[PDB]
Amino acid sequence: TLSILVAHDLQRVIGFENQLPWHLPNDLKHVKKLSTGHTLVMGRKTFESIGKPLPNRRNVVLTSDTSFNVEGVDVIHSIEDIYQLPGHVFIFGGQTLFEEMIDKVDDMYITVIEGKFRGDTFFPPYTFEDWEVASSVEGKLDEKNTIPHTFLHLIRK
Ligand SMILES: NC(=O)C1=CN([C@@H]2O[C@H](COP(=O)(O)OP(=O)(O)OC[C@H]3O[C@@H](n4cnc5c(N)ncnc54)[C@H](OP(=O)(O)O)[C@@H]3O)[C@@H](O)[C@H]2O)C=CC1
Ligand SMILES: COc1cc(Cc2cnc(N)nc2N)cc(OC)c1OC
Repeated sequence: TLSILVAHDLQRVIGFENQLPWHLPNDLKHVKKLSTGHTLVMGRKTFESIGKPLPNRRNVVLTSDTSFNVEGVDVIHSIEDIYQLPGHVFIFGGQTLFEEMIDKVDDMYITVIEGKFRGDTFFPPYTFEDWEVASSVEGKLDEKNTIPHTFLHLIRK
């Protein structure tokens, strides 16, 4: 099963200067919970931002770079390769993978971050005409998690 995993704000911002625009530990716990034991496919800039492969899942990086051979990362050089990956595969970002994949995935796990951040990278527009809300769960706030957010799971109609 092929899924998107993304956090985006009220205007679909995902990213600023190759980093997440917000500090939201609870989103990152959500990401850990969902993707542990599965596979992640991310483009090269997302990989560099994170800087290491994430533990306890297959990390797959998409890059035209044929010298890319990183310890604990599988490399693919085409979108077409994503389909040969076994198991539950999460399209992990960033902008350019989302744009390529949004029409192809079974479902999306979206954290809607309920604020308006400066961004330089966006998730593509989508409509609920196309996507059934399987679930919608308000994120709990505390002093360390102070931005309202909602976890959506959307299934393509
Ligand atoms: N909020 C969220 O949920 C998430 C946010 N982000 C954010 O997104 C931003 C980065 O996004 P973006 O700039 O689009 O970059 P990406 O992370 O998507 O990666 C860009 C690169 O991916 C590689 N790539 C993508 N498509 C292909 C292809 N078909 N063939 C070969 N290589 C390909 C290329 O690498 P090369 O040039 O090396 O060939 C390309 O330059 C960051 O700010 C980051 O913080 C990222 C993930 C999630
Ligand atoms: C695990 O830490 C990171 C995760 C992500 C991707 C990501 C983050 N949040 C959500 N909801 N979905 C995603 N695909 C992107 C990151 O930086 C660009 C990360 O470093 C902080």
